Amino acid sequence: YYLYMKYVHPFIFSLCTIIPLNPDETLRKGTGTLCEMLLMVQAYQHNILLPNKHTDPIERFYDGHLLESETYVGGHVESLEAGVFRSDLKNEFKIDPSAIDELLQELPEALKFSVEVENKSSVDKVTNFEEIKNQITQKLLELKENNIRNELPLIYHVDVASMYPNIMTTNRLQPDSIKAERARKLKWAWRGEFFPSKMDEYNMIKRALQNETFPNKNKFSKKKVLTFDELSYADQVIHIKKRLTEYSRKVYHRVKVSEIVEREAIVCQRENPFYVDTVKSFRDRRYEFKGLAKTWKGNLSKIDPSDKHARDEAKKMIVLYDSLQLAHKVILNSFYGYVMRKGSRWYSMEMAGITCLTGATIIQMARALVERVGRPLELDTDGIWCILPKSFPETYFFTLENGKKLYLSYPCSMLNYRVHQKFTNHQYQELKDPLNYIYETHSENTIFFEVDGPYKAMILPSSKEEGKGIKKRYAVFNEDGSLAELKGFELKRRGELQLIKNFQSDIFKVFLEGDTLEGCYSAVAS
Amino acid sequence: ALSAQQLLNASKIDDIDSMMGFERYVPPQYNGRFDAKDIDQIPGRVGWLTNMHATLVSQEVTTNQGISGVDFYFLDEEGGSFKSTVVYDPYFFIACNDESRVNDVEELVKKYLESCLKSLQIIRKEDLTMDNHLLGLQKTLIKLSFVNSNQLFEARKLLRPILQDNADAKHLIEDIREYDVPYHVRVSIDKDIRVGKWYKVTQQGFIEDTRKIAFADPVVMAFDIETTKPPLKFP
Repeated sequence: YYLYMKYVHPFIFSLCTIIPLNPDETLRKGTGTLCEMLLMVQAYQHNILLPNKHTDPIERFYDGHLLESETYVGGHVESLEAGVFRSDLKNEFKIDPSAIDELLQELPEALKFSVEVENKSSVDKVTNFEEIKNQITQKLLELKENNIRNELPLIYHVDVASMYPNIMTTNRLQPDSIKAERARKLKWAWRGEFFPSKMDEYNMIKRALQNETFPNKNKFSKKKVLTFDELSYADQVIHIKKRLTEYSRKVYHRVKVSEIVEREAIVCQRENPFYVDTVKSFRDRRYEFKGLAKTWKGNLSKIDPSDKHARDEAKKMIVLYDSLQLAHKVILNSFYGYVMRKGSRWYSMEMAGITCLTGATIIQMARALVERVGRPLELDTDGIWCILPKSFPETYFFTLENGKKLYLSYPCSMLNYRVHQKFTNHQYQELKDPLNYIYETHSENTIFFEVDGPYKAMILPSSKEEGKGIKKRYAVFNEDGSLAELKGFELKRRGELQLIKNFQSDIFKVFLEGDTLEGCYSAVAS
Repeated sequence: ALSAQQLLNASKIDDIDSMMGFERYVPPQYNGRFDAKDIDQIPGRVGWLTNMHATLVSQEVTTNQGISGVDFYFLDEEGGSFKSTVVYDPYFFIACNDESRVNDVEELVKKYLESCLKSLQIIRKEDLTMDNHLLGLQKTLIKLSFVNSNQLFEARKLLRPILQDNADAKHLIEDIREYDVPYHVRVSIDKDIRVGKWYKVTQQGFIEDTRKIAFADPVVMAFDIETTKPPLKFP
């Protein structure tokens, strides 16, 4: 009862205030179906004919081979360095001066960029621009001089706030806008694990499958024995898959051939903008509900600080705004999950394959910039797990004329500056005039990074095979000793072993100790 | 056959919900206009919509069937509840190869589906697979009206060999649109009715009470059981 009320009662009804479904199928069905229903009401609102569901083809052809499955190159997972990296243990750095002297040229324009779009204000109200710029310059000049240093590294995690829908609002990626030579050009990566066999072998054993007998599907009629020609296509291709699997086990020495071919897509920006105003209305509504819930939190909890007053008439609206912003954030993550789901009205492998490769280039540019100024430890879909030195500049505050100290983080603003230089869509055309068809193009980039503070320690495990490590496993915690996030390690595993779960718990307990690397490792050994 | 069985099932659903405080609220005969903020001059009731369901309500010349609607379930501000339904006709679209050869397709569906149809209208909608559609080019479609969703499935089954043998008026139908969209989805999208919002149930539609941003007070019972079970097995 309390898990239902405090977690999913206003959440399911907050989702249901915009979704044209009952709450039983809002909770029971898939989240991509919910995104398809909201896309259907947005297509009905701006008069766009909704297409049919994606009736997939029975067979796709490539290089004379049949495609068993067709997808794109997904995410990248890498454990570059494992070990105990802490803020009370020292480590050696190999900082490259090329990124430091190339990064110090662009510094005051980066501070101008920070005060103009991260703070949404002007440069003239900022009075402490020059001294903050000079201490950042002196700190990186001392780090450019003594690039080989050994101190305690502080753990930084970057995160793109709603990465893939921000990618969709920058590049205007729609499933029904990608034209094929019939305009913004971008590059995606195809990936198919097809069969090594050719067309002639498939035709010969298909003729051999034509000379057999097969059972009947419907168990209510009077027909039990059927021939190959009266059969459907799904049973045919499932039988095709299994005999070509034993054919490639007998003729060839593998089952799937991995081949990645980079292709191109044409995105005509003069189309109907209902998809980008749909994802931007849900992102602006999440930010509006976040602002409404923060004003309601601060003002309505400080205006009535007595428990003798009726403050519980406002508790339903505070949990209503928290559930509405939670519903819009899971709708954005489900927009990315719904763009590559089978049987979708707005289906394209192209619209989802552009996003993960443009996000992989964003995270690879971030990984290379991190690689030239520090040590990356883990790379995943949303950010990079890295260690930067303690003498690197972290947080400063810009003072305005009105008295507001604006929040500034240096690697978050330098990564926002680098993504705005390399991934800004200047061809973002939109409807300036509906009657005279005048389109207006401008600059648009809503891809923003956010680093959330210094962490105490980070411990990553690795493999028992030479060449790589164990993917997606780490342990990070807050600076006050409590656990922040645990991904990959279960520590409460029910089914593996009880001993392994309590062993992981007291190994994390002994991990929170020591000022030497040998002492924390000997504590884990004891 | 399948027509009266769903009406008997909807009468059983009405007899089950008639003891749960969900009675059919009938709006009065209002001759007023269409407005949103005007709530003090319209005969209705402001209710909080909590559940909606695709049912088959009766007529109140047709055969032994009924007009398909959506049963709505509410929560009044006086600690009580009431239910209501709406009159609606389902539809789906049919694509076409030529904008001047649509007369052959309308005469073919007017003769081929004489007992299945209710009415007919031509709707122009935006198709994004069309070249130069942004300059003022739309796709002209055919919107068929029905009285039930069973009639929509019957019209789909009767139109099944034409689109499959196509890929004369028989060789003009290429593919159909909006056929697999559910009925409750169609009534919630076209009448702009979302569940969880406060609505004044009038005879002239479902206007939205956007003053009350808060929800109503429902009654939640979250049960959990314990049972006898065999040794080391599932019960």
